[PDB]
Amino acid sequence: PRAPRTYSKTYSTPKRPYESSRLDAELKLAGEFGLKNKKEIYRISFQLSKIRRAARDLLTRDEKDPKRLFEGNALIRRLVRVGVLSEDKKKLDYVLALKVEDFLERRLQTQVYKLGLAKSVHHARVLITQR
Amino acid sequence: GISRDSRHKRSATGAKRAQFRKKRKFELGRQPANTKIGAKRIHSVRTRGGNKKYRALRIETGNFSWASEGISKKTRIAGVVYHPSNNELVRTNTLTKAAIVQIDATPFRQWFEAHYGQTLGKKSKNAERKWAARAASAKIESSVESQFSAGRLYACISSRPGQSGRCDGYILEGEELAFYLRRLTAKK
Amino acid sequence: STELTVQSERAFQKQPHIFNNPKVKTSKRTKRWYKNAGLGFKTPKTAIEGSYIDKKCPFTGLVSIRGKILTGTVVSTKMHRTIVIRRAYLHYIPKYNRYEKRHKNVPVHVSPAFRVQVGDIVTVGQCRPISKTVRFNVVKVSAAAGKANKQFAKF
Amino acid sequence: GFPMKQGVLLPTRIKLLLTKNVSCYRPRRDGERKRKSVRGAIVGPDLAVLALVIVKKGEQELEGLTDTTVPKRLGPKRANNIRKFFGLSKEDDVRDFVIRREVTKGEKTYTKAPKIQRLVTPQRLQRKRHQRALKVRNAQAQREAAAEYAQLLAKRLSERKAEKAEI
Amino acid sequence: ARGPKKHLKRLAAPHHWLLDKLSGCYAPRPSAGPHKLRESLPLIVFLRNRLKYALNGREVKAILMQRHVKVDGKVRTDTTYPAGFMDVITLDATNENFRLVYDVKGRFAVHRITDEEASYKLGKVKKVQLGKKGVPYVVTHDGRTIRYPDPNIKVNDTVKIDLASGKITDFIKFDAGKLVYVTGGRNLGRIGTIVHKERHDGGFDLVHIKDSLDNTFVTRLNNVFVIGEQGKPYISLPKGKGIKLSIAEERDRRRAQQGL
RNA sequence: GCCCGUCGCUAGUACCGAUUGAAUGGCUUAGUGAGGCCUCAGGAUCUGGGA
RNA sequence: GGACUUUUACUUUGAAAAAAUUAGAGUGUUCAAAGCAGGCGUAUUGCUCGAAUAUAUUAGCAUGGAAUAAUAGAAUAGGACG
RNA sequence: UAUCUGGUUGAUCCUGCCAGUAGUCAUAUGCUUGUCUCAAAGAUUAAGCCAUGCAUGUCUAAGUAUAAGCAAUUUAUACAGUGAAACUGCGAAUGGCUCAUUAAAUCAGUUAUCGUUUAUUUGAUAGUUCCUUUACUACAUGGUAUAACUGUGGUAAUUCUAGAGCUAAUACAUGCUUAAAAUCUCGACCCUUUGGAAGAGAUGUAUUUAUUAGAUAAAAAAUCAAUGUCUUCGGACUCUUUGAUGAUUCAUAAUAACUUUUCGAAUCGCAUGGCCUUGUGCUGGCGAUGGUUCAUUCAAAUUUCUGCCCUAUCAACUUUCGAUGGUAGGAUAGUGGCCUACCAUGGUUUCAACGGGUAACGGGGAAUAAGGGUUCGAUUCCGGAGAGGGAGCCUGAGAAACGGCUACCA
Ligand SMILES: [Mg+2]
Ligand SMILES: [Mg+2]
Ligand SMILES: [Mg+2]
Ligand SMILES: [Mg+2]
Ligand SMILES: [Mg+2]
Ligand SMILES: [Mg+2]
Ligand SMILES: [Mg+2]
Ligand SMILES: [Mg+2]
Ligand SMILES: [Mg+2]
Ligand SMILES: [Mg+2]
Ligand SMILES: [Mg+2]
Ligand SMILES: [Mg+2]
Ligand SMILES: [Mg+2]
Ligand SMILES: [Mg+2]
Ligand SMILES: [Mg+2]
Ligand SMILES: [Mg+2]
Ligand SMILES: [Mg+2]
Ligand SMILES: [Mg+2]
Ligand SMILES: [Mg+2]
Ligand SMILES: [Mg+2]
Ligand SMILES: [Mg+2]
Ligand SMILES: [Mg+2]
Ligand SMILES: [Mg+2]
Ligand SMILES: [Mg+2]
Ligand SMILES: [Mg+2]
Ligand SMILES: [Mg+2]
Ligand SMILES: [Mg+2]
Ligand SMILES: [Mg+2]
Ligand SMILES: [Mg+2]
Ligand SMILES: [Mg+2]
Ligand SMILES: [Mg+2]
Ligand SMILES: [Mg+2]
Ligand SMILES: [Mg+2]
Ligand SMILES: [Mg+2]
Ligand SMILES: [Mg+2]
Ligand SMILES: [Mg+2]
Repeated sequence: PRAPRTYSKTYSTPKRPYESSRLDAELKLAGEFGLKNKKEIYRISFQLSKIRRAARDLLTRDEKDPKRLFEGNALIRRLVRVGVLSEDKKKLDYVLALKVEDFLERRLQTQVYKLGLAKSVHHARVLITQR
Repeated sequence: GISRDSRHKRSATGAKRAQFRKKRKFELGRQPANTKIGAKRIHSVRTRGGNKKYRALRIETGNFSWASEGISKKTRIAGVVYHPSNNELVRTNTLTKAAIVQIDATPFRQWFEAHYGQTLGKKSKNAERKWAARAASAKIESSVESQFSAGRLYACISSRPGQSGRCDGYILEGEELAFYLRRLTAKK
Repeated sequence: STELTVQSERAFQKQPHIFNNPKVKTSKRTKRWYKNAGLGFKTPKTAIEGSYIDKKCPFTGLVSIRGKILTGTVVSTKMHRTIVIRRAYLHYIPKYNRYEKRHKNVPVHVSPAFRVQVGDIVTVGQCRPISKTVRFNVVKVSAAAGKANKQFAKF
Repeated sequence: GFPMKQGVLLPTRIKLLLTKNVSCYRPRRDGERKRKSVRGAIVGPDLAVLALVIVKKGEQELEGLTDTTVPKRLGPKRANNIRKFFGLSKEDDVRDFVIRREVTKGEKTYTKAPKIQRLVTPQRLQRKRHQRALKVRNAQAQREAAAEYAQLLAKRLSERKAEKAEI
Repeated sequence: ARGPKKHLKRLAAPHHWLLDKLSGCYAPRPSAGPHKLRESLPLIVFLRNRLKYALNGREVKAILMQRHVKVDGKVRTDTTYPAGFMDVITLDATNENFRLVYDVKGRFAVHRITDEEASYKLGKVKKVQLGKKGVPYVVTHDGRTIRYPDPNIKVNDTVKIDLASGKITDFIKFDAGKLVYVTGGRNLGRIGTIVHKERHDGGFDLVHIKDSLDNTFVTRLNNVFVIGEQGKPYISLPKGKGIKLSIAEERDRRRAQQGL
């Protein structure tokens, strides 16, 4: 009788299961940003996929439609916030661009590597996971 | 119990309908009072939500009014003589709404001869005054005046005895008296 | 439907509580009651002129009209004092993104204030349940007779 | 063990539907009737006991019967019932005649009398007085509120005859 | 379902209460009273969820059984008493008066009001009839029977009331151009004058509304509560005066007030 | 080269079939008909016609 | 207030509307799924932003349009206005 | 978030399916398993069966205390604290569980009650009770009969109870009361009129019946039968009052009666004050419980428009023993073939009636991501239905109730 506890899942798994290419392209990413799954890359491209979908859907309404200005502007300010989207390309046909790497680059595991503090991406992974 | 639901009972297309739910009590019916003439006997019945209907099983008086004379009296009810729903009501002298009864007259007589000072059929001061006042207003009506001779007046029960324990009516008059008289003889 | 007699029943027919004092010699015999159903519907003169009885007349009886006002086409008049209209209408199946012809018949009471024949478009009004099926009452004829008299003999 | 039930007649057992206010049955719930076995009202050899009531004494005392008396438990408590267990007139002040029952508390002999009921008192008179007074005061109230309207109405008509001679 | 329902699961609860999903499974079913179930703010909700005064529900009973809180003047104990639009909640301790009156989002706001104004309410007369002894009477949206009103007083008009005593001390008719509060629909809490009414004989009269921002909108009549003249409201309003800003207009206000 | 049918072996499915074959479920005629409710009587007892 | 109105389809806008769900704004639950919180200070007797928005169509209601597609009309004139 | 690959041939292009592939709040099972948070879970099969324990009881200053109960003290010789038992009151009709039945049924959205019932909460609401009306009615307050208890008992056995003796009320059952006034009926007398008059009865509300009023579509006149207010005695009538609705025989009120007569406080807690003619007179504070009627609020019941899966190897269906409509009635809370009586012959259907199937509760929704679709919803919210199967009923505001009863079947 208690209200429902809500949940969603947060990843999506490749259509074709043995594309040699996506595989390499995947491994390398985990290799550079110090990831452990293929899921850590699945999650992000899922994240990326819906964001684009919103974008896509917004550009179909004509310019300066309220929802477009509300939700569009919203989506951009929120992206720039965490450092994915360039200050200049800031009008959402580049939120339409936006590869996975841009998202990857902003993890506290990478930040904690990029200004030294760890030296090697994994050392960062460990220090973080170690308080 | 008796049940007034429509969920028995074929559809307009004449289809047959599954039994859906058991009988609820709020769609209940009860049995007829089938009220007769005789020394008074009424039973209350507890209806929905507190509340009472009085089921009259036996009624011998009723308060009947002579509409054109603007009065009512309480008379004995002589009997049932015509019923449009079912002849068996007449035969068994059953009182229901719309039944045609005969009553007593002699309270309506004791009023009329006292009020018009005139006597139906065939010396005070204020009275004489009052009777003189009332005239061109005393001319009764043939078919109704001719009723007092037998001492019995035709009246239509207007109440619902099995509902309220009252058996109440109105003396028959004018065009409506014609109808039922024509029936009472064109059958005799 | 009625037609004729008026006193054709076992019970004497009358309008409830519409007394006529036999003592007062009058010209109209029976005092008659009537009203207008409202909502702008004229009460036809045949209701005020007539002497028919009907306790299910919306102008001379004890019903009220409140709720759906619908119109339909008359398709049966074999019942005495009540009819059946057909209300046709189109129904939108999506998926195929078009419509199909549907209908329903609707049984409705019909005061002898109106003379209805089959084919007449009629406007009916919502009723307290009047009978087992009937929940509507004819309330204007938006028709006439469908040009029958312009179907006659020969030159 | 099954009890007799007055008036069944029969010298056998049967099973009746018993209701409230009926003998050999204590209903557990409102409007509850339980069907129960009952013994007839005619004495048979199958009886374990016979309940008996003396109505005329004989020519000798029965040991623990005639010879001994056991006192009534409770005394009168409703005002008038005290009045009539001493035959007293509405004059003799029941307050004295209410029964008194001693009882000792180790070394305290204590006393406790009923709470006499339906006794007329200063208090109940103050409440019968207030009733009547209030009925009227309201009645007066209503009238004063009534005509105070009638006016509002009358000097509206005395404005619709200043609106009809104006225009 | 054999008798009157006595419980109220959450989720089934009216949303303008702002009750939260978890932390339970039931919401305090509003008592029987002077306001419809789905348009009330039970004491338990206002004394705890709005005013943050009590923590437990248990404390709300304990706060209340001090004859502390009192609605429209009478004292009121019912934990789940149905309080509603135009009423006057009052705390003698903490010398505090409140009117119940709507937000713009659609909710009952917290609304401090003066002692002076705390002594009189407004009621939409919802019907007027003849009673026994030919005594006419009006009844108002908060279940108030008031005998002997003005003849001029007809239905949909609004009424000022002594609370302290029983009576009507002024009234306001329903005319084109009259300050109007909106109690229902997606236009609940908005306020604006009245352009005109659409008749529609036998089925929902309509009411066109124009606010002090030159925006126009309709709500079914019944949903309209007249409350004064353009300018003069016969009661103190809440901030924002029921004018409804677009999500954008608000986003810009909300982050205009941004520089600490 | 391909390939058709009868006839023969193993295994499986479904059909037909004496048994007026069998089983479960839903309605249902006719006959019998509990029990509460209503109703005509009844009067164990227990009082002022009633219970 | 009276006296009377040929029928429809379509389409626009709007009312009347349950919440959770979905889409989606706001808020850094340490992240996230979530949650509807929270955020400022004189952190010793308080200040404060919130708890949006959308979709909710078939039907019924309400309003704009009068293309497209039906319907009805005056020919034995029992036509229309006065 | 618009993708295809493998398999027929010697090779080729097709058609076309099998296979692969990915998801699933989609179940099971195998193997493996460390941390945080979150948290479904005897639906599917058998709405099969159930050992045992628990799931419904409840007291304020404020209905009832002689516990032969506890307590002492603090005025309390009627009662006074506290309080088992028990009476009384209210609740047990909510909740929770399940998805068997159910296909125009439920259910949704949308309607209707001018077609009804409604504990309670909230707001209004009651001077009328008796009697042929001076030797007079308990109202300073009228009746008993009951539990608990006491004591005698019965049965292997139960939330079994019998006989005897007590005693309470907001249980039961009775039964008084109050202003002024007007208007109606009757009318002893007197006197002739143009006619008037003491003074007598009746008039709370509710019930049942009949008769009225409840105007309004813009304005005027004569006459009959009655008969109202003021005479400058031919006459005049002059101001003359009216609620709501789209709509009514609505709200309301009036007349004549009716009733095994509805309600109109025989109740309780705190405080104790005024007021003289010192009657323990007569007054009087705060607020509880009640109480009719109306409203409101929580409801309920019926109900309008449209909308359901597969099926013609279901084409005609419906009235026996109501099928469709009319009149009357009876029954209901109330409409209504809901039932009866009389009468008629209707009602539905290829725009799919009627019948069959559903491994069918309906919705909110769920899964699958170009779109269009496809499939799923026993199951956290709403509605409905059920309590082993049927039926029947008591109590009550509300049950056709099942942790109520009665009967049959298992
Ligand atoms: Mg016929
Ligand atoms: Mg007492
Ligand atoms: Mg339930
Ligand atoms: Mg509550
Ligand atoms: Mg309406
Ligand atoms: Mg055999
Ligand atoms: Mg009978
Ligand atoms: Mg729309
Ligand atoms: Mg929302
Ligand atoms: Mg091959
Ligand atoms: Mg090959
Ligand atoms: Mg080769
Ligand atoms: Mg496959
Ligand atoms: Mg389950
Ligand atoms: Mg099961
Ligand atoms: Mg004691
Ligand atoms: Mg007795
Ligand atoms: Mg009582
Ligand atoms: Mg007139
Ligand atoms: Mg009027
Ligand atoms: Mg009436
Ligand atoms: Mg004193
Ligand atoms: Mg078949
Ligand atoms: Mg009939
Ligand atoms: Mg036939
Ligand atoms: Mg077909
Ligand atoms: Mg099923
Ligand atoms: Mg479901
Ligand atoms: Mg389905
Ligand atoms: Mg199942
Ligand atoms: Mg049930
Ligand atoms: Mg079972
Ligand atoms: Mg059976
Ligand atoms: Mg049952
Ligand atoms: Mg159980
Ligand atoms: Mg139960």
